[PDB]
Amino acid sequence: MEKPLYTAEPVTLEDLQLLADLFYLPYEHGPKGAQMLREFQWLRANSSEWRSRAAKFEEMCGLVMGMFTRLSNCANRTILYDMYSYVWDIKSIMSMVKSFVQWLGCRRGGLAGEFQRLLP
Amino acid sequence: MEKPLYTAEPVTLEDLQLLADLFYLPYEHGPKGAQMLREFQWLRANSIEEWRSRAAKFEEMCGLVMGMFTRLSNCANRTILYDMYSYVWDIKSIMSMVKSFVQWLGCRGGLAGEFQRLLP
Amino acid sequence: RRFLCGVVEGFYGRPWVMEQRKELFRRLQKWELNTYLYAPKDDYKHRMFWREMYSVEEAEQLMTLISAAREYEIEFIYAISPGLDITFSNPKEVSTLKRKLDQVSQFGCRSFALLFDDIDHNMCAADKEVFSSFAHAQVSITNEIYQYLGEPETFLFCPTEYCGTFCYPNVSQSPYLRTVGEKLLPGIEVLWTGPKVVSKEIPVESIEEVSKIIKRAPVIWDNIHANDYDQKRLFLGPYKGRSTELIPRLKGVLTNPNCEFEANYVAIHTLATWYKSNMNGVLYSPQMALKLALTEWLQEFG
Amino acid sequence: RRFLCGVVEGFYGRPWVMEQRKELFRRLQKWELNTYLYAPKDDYKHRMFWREMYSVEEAEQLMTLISAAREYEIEFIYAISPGLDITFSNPKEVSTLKRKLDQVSQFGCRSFALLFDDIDHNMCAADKEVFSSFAHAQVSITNEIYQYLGEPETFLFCPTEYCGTFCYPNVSQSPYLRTVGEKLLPGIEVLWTGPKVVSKEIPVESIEEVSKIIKRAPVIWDNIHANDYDQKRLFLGPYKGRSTELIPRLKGVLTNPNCEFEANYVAIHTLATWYKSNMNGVRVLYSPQMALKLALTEWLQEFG
Ligand SMILES: CC/N=C1/N[C@@H]2[C@@H](O)[C@H](O)[C@@H](CO)O[C@@H]2S1
Ligand SMILES: CC/N=C1/N[C@@H]2[C@@H](O)[C@H](O)[C@@H](CO)O[C@@H]2S1
Repeated sequence: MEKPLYTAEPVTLEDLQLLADLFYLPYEHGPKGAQMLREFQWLRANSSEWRSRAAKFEEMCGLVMGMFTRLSNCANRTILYDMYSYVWDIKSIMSMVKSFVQWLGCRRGGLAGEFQRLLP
Repeated sequence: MEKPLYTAEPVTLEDLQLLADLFYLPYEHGPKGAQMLREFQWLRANSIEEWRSRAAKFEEMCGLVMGMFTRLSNCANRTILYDMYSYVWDIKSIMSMVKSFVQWLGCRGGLAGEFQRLLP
Repeated sequence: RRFLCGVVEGFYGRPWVMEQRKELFRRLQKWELNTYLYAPKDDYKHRMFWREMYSVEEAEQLMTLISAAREYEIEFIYAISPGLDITFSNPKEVSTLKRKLDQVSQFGCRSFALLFDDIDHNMCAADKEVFSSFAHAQVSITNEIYQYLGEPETFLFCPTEYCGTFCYPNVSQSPYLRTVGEKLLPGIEVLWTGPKVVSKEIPVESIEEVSKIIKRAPVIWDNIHANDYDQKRLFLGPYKGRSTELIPRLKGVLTNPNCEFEANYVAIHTLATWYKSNMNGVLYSPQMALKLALTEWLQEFG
Repeated sequence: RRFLCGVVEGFYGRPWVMEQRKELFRRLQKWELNTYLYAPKDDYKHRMFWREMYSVEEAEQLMTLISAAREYEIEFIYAISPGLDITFSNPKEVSTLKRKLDQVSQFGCRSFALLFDDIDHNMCAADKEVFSSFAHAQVSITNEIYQYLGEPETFLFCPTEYCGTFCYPNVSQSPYLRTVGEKLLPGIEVLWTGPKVVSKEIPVESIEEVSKIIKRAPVIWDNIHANDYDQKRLFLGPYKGRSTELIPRLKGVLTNPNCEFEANYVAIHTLATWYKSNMNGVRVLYSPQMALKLALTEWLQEFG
């Protein structure tokens, strides 16, 4: 009847597993992320299987966002704050990518970024 | 003759005026920032003798962005620098690559960077 | 005339440390500014777990902080955000909220704020019964706290529909805003972000439109230099897009700036130059204000 | 045998605090690692302003830190980068260095390093006349400081040509590395980062070629998880691309990890796992993917 008290789901091992695949190595992307990219590249290569993939891709985007959500609400705020900018910026680019994929079927970054874009 | 003692040059108001134009507002860049973004796009398109002076000026403009970080990184008060090191560090680097590009035109950012590179 | 001009630490992300806050006051005092609104979104004991009473070490810290605000001639406004899980009707909730603020009053705080921003617009079935609209519940508990706190000189209220692009159907005809305007006590001030969450411009007519329905001049919570929506961006530009012709039509301007405390020199200094330029109602140039700000800052590096 | 395995705090940017440092030792110990190389580029007293002595509190905190290293059986190595403005031939300089390291010795330190990395190859007139090459000048002062400190157990030297793609005109034909290889005392260990600065792979073949010309097996200063070059990237991947077949052919592996102290759990964990997987190997054993599930499991508990 009343408003349920604020509580947060803790950090799952699968969260960390995804995190590590997102921020993997300097010469290689983590399996999950490498994949997460291939899919967005493909759904941007067509605009009419596709609708079933985009549904499963948006699921993945949600996982990224949820990962941040749980990562933040954890007891140890030291770990979080130490790499907040990274997790936040991945969470954000996933929202704008999810939102762009939802739109595809249903029809920023600073000055430093604008300079990076205009390069091979 | 002996080896010159390490000396740090102080931050100038010119350094800070470049810094404020590089990281200006959420809805627009500082005049110096937009001016530099223009000059790179114009010099990219073209491949007269005017391109020599325009690429030479731009290489010097890029060099100030570099100098600015060196002098900011060298002042006694590290607190200010370190409180916004990430931001200043990036632009300095992107601007250093962009400096080499133009020199060569006369003869990065990770996974979130990769998805942000594919958005319209 | 009373005008609340200063800084609001009301962003998401790592909150500022006490020694930073103390320094903020020195800067605000130096620049003839007068207010500080304590609202860190990530302080557990402010938003998520608002019910929690302050610890003993925590209490000593706040007491010192409020003392610093007194010493530097800065009004310390303490904000609390219950909106997440509060049950408006249950008087045990309203009681716990009263107990919390009572503790804060013991630290030396005289100005308070009740925030109902960035919260689910849905009331629980229990509250749905007891109160007509969401605004009715919010106005009720606020007026109650205002009165219980002995009607402070400074009591701020943050509505859920805090900008134009959040008002259903629109600002002039929002049934939420009408409830606030009418039932919310004329003593209590109302926070506003302008036509948007990050307003590029704040047109005088937008403030005349909202004042009309809220039946008073709002206190601006400005997000011009706020950077907690893509931490990839830093904003060192000058306060710009707000007419000095707004100063007589507002009860204040509290700016929510960059999360990086050191980064806010130019944004606070320019806010000061803006307010100072026309306290009594082209007096201001962002480009000019910026140079002034930049010349002062240069001193901090040597 | 003797193998140096741990973290090198040698990055650019905001260095680590003492609280963070004491924690690194606690973790280093738990995972059976043994060394910490103190080398933050951005400490004024460490590189730029190397001449400067540590004040009462500066001295107090280093003393504390060095005592914590002892307490957790972690070998602390104090590195110093004079190479920027130093005059090699001037003995006032040599004495300033001697005097500086003496102060550190008085804090408890018995392990030292001399670094000549990320510095221009050209010597001044005084040094140019006296010393035949830049390598000669470094070898001279390093050897002098080695003996001055009383030929300690662990003494580390960092070349300017510290990685493959930095050796002129190549690795095996480098006069710099040759001078070092011949004239630098055998007791002194040499730092190497592999083929590139941030090596994708460190092949056994490359460690043979460099081990030849330096007449000793190097101590790797690994940059696999370092993120100073791109503060918009962070590395949570497992230690990968270094054969367990390297452990017998090296004096040690010190990891230069992410600037962001807390994000180095997987990096230092997988490194410990790597080393331990072929500790006593003389001259597969390590799955990075398996090292990672182990690291991530142990990390998960820290969040709670
Ligand atoms: C009075 C309105 N309250 C708001 N709270 C949030 C703040 O925590 C953010 O810092 C701000 C900038 O992103 O945006 C909204 S506006
Ligand atoms: C032993 C070699 N010394 C080096 N000094 C620099 C370090 O300061 C950097 O942190 C590292 C990563 O960017 O790369 C080079 S390698």
